[PDB]
Amino acid sequence: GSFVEMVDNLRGKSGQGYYVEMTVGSPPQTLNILVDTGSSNFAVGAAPHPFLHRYYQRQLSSTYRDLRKGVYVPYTQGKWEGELGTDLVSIPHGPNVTVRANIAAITESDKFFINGSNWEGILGLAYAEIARPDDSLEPFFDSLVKQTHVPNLFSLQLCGAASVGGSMIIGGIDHSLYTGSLWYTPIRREWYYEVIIVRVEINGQDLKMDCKEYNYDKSIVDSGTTNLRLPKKVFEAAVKSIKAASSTEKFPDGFWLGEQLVCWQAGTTPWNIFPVISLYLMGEVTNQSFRITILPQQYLRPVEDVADCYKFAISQSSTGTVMGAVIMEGFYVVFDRARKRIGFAVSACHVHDEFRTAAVEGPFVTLDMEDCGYN
Ligand SMILES: CC#C[C@@]1(c2cc(NC(=O)c3ccc(C#N)cn3)ccc2F)CCOC(N)=N1
Repeated sequence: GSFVEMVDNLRGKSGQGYYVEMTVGSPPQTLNILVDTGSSNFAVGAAPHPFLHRYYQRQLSSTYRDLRKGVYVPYTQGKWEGELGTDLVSIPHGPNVTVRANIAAITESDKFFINGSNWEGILGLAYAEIARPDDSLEPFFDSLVKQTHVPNLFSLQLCGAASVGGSMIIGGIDHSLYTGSLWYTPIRREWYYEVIIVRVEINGQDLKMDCKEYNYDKSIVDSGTTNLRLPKKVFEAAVKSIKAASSTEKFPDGFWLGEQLVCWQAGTTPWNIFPVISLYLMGEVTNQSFRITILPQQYLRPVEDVADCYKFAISQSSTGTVMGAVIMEGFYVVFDRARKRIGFAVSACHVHDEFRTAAVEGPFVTLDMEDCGYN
């Protein structure tokens, strides 16, 4: 109910993600680690990459154990490769416990770390299924729950903007971080945090799409992604409707594609011309759904580094819907692993104005929600 030690344990810069402090090895080596619900490895920088403030030094730890196994993780942009081991892991502003966890010691990477950022590793909070190299590599949170009496649950309050903050409550919920009620959507399958979107509204106007399109080929909740990413077909329909609703002002085609910024004189941004975005999610009960609603304050991201400018952070995807920071910053989100469900509630810290607020509302009646999931 109240975990005062863990409130405000997240830091970050706008655009660079949310990180928590962790210690690895004996004696403890302090590192800043990206909180990532879209991956399942605990992967830390372990060599002196010039971009990194700090890195894991295995030679300094008496509790380090080599698994004698390498891992190689490519993607379209670049890669990371590491050496698998285990060591003792602790979270200073988390539960008072010490865990033997898997660590991928990153020894070479490309386009992985961010130049100028204050984190040097990633905490993959998703499930074993998508761990590299395979599901035999037990994820951190699985190790934490197996080795301690920490409840099988964590919650995230990501507070948007140059210095963002928030809370990762590990093993529970802090009721001060949200208003109103939590509403829960089932975790469809334990790999990513997969969920089912059953309906999409732009300013109350239904997009009227076959709800299967909203989840093609999956919908996930991902704190390790900035944007609200929408399947191509859905993105297309959504921007068409956002354009119509905001047609009072015109903007270049590049703005809606994230290829270009738009700027207003300081303090004059016309939030009111931009529509709210509502996602209905599958509820706990047969034929029952609920709705989450975000403002332009979530999807128009301030860009400080130019030479009041904003980027459109709803973008097209071929990996399905990703509910990134654009969604999560509106809400306190409860990753209730024990009950295979994810809870949403209005965040006590979300950015809004005097006219509109982020919202979690229900119940609604939605039929054939099971047909919305992709096979
Ligand atoms: C292993 C791993 C991983 C990644 C991954 C994520 C990131 N995140 C970020 O830089 C980031 C995160 C949040 C916000 C925000 N707000 C801004 N920036 C960087 C490198 C990665 F390889 C792969 C792509 O997707 C996810 N989920 N995890």
